[PDB]
Amino acid sequence: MAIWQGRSLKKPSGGRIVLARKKRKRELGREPSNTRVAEQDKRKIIRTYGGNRKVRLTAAAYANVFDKSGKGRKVRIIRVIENPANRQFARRNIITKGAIIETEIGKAKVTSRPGQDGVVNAILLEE
Amino acid sequence: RKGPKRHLKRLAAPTSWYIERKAYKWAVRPRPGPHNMRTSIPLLYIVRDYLGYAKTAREARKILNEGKFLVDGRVRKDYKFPVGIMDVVSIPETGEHYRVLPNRIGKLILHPISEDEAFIKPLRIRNKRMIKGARVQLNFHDGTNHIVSIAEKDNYFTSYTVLMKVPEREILEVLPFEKGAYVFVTQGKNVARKGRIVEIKRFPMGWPDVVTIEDEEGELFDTLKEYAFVVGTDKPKISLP
Amino acid sequence: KKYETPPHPWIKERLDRERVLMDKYELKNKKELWKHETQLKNFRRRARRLLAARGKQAEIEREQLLARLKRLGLLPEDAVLDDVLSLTIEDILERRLQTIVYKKGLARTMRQARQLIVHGHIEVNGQIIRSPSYLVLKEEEDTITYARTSPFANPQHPERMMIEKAKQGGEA
RNA sequence: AUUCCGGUUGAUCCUGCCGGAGGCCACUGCUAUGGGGGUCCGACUAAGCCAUGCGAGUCAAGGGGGCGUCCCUUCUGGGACGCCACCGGCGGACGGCUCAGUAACACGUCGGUAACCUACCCUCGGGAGGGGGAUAACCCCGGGAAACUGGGGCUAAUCCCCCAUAGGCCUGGGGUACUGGAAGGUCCCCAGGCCGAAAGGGAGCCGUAAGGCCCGCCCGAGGAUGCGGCGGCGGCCGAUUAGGUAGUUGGUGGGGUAACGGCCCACCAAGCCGAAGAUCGGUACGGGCCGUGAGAGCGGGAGCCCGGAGAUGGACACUGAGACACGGGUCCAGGCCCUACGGGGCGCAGCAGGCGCGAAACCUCCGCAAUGCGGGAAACCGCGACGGGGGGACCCCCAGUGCCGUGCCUCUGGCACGGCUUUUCCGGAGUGUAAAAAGCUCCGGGAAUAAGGGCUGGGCAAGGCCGGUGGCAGCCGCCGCGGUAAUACCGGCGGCCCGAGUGGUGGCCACUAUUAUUGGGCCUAAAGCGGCCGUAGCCGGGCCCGUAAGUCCCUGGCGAAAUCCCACGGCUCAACCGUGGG
RNA sequence: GGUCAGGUCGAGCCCGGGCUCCGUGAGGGGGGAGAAGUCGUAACAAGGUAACCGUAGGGGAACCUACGGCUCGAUCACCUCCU
Repeated sequence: MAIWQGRSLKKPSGGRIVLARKKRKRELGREPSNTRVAEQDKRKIIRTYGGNRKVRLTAAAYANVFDKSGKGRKVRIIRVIENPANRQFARRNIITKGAIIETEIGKAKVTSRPGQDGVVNAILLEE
Repeated sequence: RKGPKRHLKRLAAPTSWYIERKAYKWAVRPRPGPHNMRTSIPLLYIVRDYLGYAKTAREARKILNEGKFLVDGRVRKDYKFPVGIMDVVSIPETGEHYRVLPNRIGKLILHPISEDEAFIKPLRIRNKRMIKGARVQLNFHDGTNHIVSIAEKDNYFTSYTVLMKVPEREILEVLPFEKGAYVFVTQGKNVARKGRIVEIKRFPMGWPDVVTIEDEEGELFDTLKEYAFVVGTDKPKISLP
Repeated sequence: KKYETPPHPWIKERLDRERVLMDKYELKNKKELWKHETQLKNFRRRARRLLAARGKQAEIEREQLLARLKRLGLLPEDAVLDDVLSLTIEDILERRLQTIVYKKGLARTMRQARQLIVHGHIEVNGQIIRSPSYLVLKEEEDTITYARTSPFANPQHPERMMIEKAKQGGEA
């Protein structure tokens, strides 16, 4: 999925740390899923290993878009313009915690992780 | 190990339960509960060994189930259970009451005190923190908890004496520790002693916090605030080696 | 182990020692002597160590060692750690079962009790001791009688005659 | 508990190697280990693979039945046990085994996650209202030699779900109150969004049903327990390995995880590391301890306890607080076995036992009884985990193999002969079995009745002769010994040692100041660099002054149990184990 | 559960290079042993040629000569020490 950990790469001296053992399930990471811009939200309910239930997004449509006292709305988004983590993601319409978008009525800046939070919230820009 | 140990070994059984450690190869491991496994005294050891009322674990399990002990006001039935330190263990069927106390030796002793004191259990609370409805709740290292206040500053930070009425699980008669109050010392290497606190002053920052005390003899000891346990103005009596 | 075998084991000087004591204390093996030598040696090692160190080692321990020597009878009444150092490996041969039953004179010689003790006729405390290497306290001297007896349940047995001929006591 | 001897020579002194004498640990020969107690046994082999038995289940008091039987009754009818399949719940990640790899934040100790989760369990608070629904069993039926598999009508539960009651989580803004060493976690209001709690119980007892004792579920908080994570210090050898590095060092944003993190990713920079030994090759589970030694030191990681690692080799996910899972699955590699040849099944470096290997190591035993544990109200079930016996030159300890008279020899003794008691051994009794065994021990009958092996020139002067043979055959650890009156050969006899052992080989430690810190040297014994220079490093006159880092003192946190000493006690005794002290 | 597009985890097989160890091959070099064979007489006295040494060339071999050093050097080796 994504084999970790991950303390068995190279030593900072140009050396090789070998720690002979095979991974644990708890320690191992998953493959990324991508949160897509859509008219709807596509959601599924999973339970992560630890015994905590986490809401998965896989497509998204909200940005819940906060004022200066933080009064939200239910409003729909359109295309991601400006994605400052990777500029490639703006194009393919993938939300991030640093994302900046277009929303119907103003621009805003995403401030939420859509992976595990299960909701994407955002606070209006003046831009 | 990838899982809670369900078996304890006899050679892994300490000297603080004052047990023969070459007896078999398997020692009674309590199921997780109030207290640590090596800092507890098993219900098996108390019926079987201590009093001779069992000569097999089947005798002692049957005896506990029918009833010969209640711990903290409530029923027990299997011999697996970690009995804490500063607890109240009861024989209703003999009318004996004991305190679970350290020696200078650091072995758990049941120290007899009168029927009267069985009612009392002194708590010195483990932390104090908010829960919902803006009420603070009381905690312990044997998990013994109470809820409901109005929040605020209240009796102390965390160094309390409470009188606890054990069938009711109620708190009564709250009381601070002072610089003229009593502490019994129940962790560290200075255990079994009971005296009058000289002052509660400490090293003001970092992880170490000293508290100091004098006694009846008047020896000067220093122990952590966590290993200071406030009896009250004396509620239980001292432990003897 | 209770076997002591010295750095040079077929030296002239050791060998002479050994040969002479064999009905002077009773041997039938060297080992029996080696047990006694090991008990004394350990006691003198410990006594030496405590005396070497300052007073800051805890005196309780020196008190417990000295106590044991009062009962056993090596330091009979003495109470001195230096006094332990001076001890011979000839003061622990004299506290043998075979040389303390012959002392009282219940055993004709030390040699005699090599079938009394087997056959179970010499009791100390409440019990038949079977061991020549058993070491006897001053307490333990006050109860030396007999049990499970057959030659002392029959005076009419000639065994009774060989052991007691006008009553041969002391040690030789 | 601190020891030396032979051997360089014609003799001598120094230097120096070798050999031997001591402790310990394998293995090997003879004999023996009677008897009894405790430890132990593929432990330096192929971390080779297996026939066959076995290590994993359990609740009918959750649950409506099918079958046998019981109480009944001999009906209606309700009460039980066994056996049987399906969902529930819990164990199966543990317990047990091994230590290949790994020289590292593996492990130990102190720190520390306010970055993170934690069900069963335990505590305190509160909740379980209503609606919806199934599939085995039963009934019927097809195939495969098998493994194994089925299609359907009916149907129970703590069955499986939804909604509400809320809670949880995210995010923006205001503010207080709890906890802290601080950072700042926990409180509350508000807006917008999502997810959207829960389940009950038979014959009894308590309550009205729920509920509770009992078993389990939900939410909030805590505890305990397990997992992951970070730091200080300690953490092998070869320099015929000296320069190493491209997620590589950092910054910034982000993903993903239970979660910190170049863990992963995009971008941006060119840093990071090294002679106080980097990097590379090689070897090795680490620790408590243990072996040895007066110590200093050396040597070691084995039973056993602690933590990690593995389970034919490798890769892979799911269910669960917890597995990427030691007797589970998927798949690839190798190999095995069954086969209507279509197609199946596995993993004793788990336990008995087998076979291969080699210098070497066990009964296809007995029991679930006791110990621990899971489930069960309990009764009780499950357990080659476990308790024990069997066998075993595996170690240790204890004890017996006589004693007296006694003529006469070697009188710390021996033998003849006489007398006596008498371990085994027989019959009987307890033990104990938790039903065997281990048979000892005790009582009655009752015998001096299990003792061997090595050495004898010097080292061990501890122990001496004959005959044969004659530098031969042989002996030998070393120095040697035999070329014809041989203490040394071989046989015999005698004596000396030690004793259920003795002796041999291999290894390790002492002896060895032959590793020098204690405690070694360099004219000639082995050893001064052809000489200087000055770097790193090491080392610094007198006087004062600041700091108190080094350095000394005191208190307090702590360095698990076991191993070790001392003391006392128990087992005839002791080894040993308990307990206390150190 | 079907089939397929895109992405990740990802053995097994194959190919080439690097590193490290083991077995082994005509033939060839020296070493430790052997008893007897063969040549010379070098070294040890000054061994009848005092010896060593660094360097260079040559010799069947022990070796020899040249140069400079050295005496751990022969000798009553007598400017001198030594006599």
